[PDB]
Amino acid sequence: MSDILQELLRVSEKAANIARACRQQETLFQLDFKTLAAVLVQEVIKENMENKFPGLGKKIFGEESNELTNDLGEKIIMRLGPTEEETVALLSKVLNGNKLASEALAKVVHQDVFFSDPALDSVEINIPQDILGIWVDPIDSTYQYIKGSADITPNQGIFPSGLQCVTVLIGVYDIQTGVPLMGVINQPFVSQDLHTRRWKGQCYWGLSYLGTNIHSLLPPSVVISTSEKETRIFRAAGAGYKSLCVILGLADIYIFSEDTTFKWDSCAAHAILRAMGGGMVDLKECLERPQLVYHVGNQWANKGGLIAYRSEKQLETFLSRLLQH
Ligand SMILES: [Ca+2]
Repeated sequence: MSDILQELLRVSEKAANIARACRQQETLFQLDFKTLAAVLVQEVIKENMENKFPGLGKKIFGEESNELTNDLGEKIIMRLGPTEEETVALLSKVLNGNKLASEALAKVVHQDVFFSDPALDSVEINIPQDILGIWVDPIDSTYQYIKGSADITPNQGIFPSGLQCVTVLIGVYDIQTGVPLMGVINQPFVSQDLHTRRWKGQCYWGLSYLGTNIHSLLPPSVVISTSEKETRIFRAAGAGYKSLCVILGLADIYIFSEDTTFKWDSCAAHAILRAMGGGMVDLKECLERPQLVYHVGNQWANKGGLIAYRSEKQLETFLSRLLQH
């Protein structure tokens, strides 16, 4: 519901703060660190949501595990808190006693965010907690996150690479039907002040529940986004980011032809697209003549690719203009 969604927004901003901290703090910027940061972000989301809505933590699924393997081969279960000191102890057990980085990470983890949307605050929508499942993609496009290019110029507003392609994705779906219900996308690196080097981000949200469709305020023949490895048309890194390009209208269609996207790549974006009248369809099923669902597996890959669209009319146009070859 709207309350769950507001909490999801706040903790998406917390995840954005962690992702920014690991790149703007010298000690963390020195530092498998991508896997640690991803597992950390996902566990932060899960624990915050379970603490605010008890019983929800068991329904939060994600790309990452909650176990890590340190340098010695010990498998460490990632449980944080309740105090900052225990988180420091856990992290130092993962980081070979690196006390500076452990303390910095635990500082960003336990720091709390008060980041609200006044549009969402007036909305009073209630959804039974028992029907909700959650797919988290804690840091999408980890390659662009590690590369760290701050200086890329967009083509027609579409960044082909750069920190702008990194998203945090939180998607809520109906457990019984598989339909996506709510979505949060957090872009942690949208604009960088050249003089202070500090990054500002942007959040986007959407909700489609029993015929009610709301979404965040959007800023003001066919354009198509595809991935880098994919084998008018623009290349862009990031699954969440290309979906966002469709959401914002910078591209009308996003196609992915391989089987290497997953429910956590696409759930949140699908929910926002649904709240605007669009969706995501199975590509292969379209090409032999069907929305994506998120309760049943295969294992959690979107087999047969996907098409993401904001307008059904543009989808029909593109669909049968190409199946004519
Ligand atoms: Ca991913």
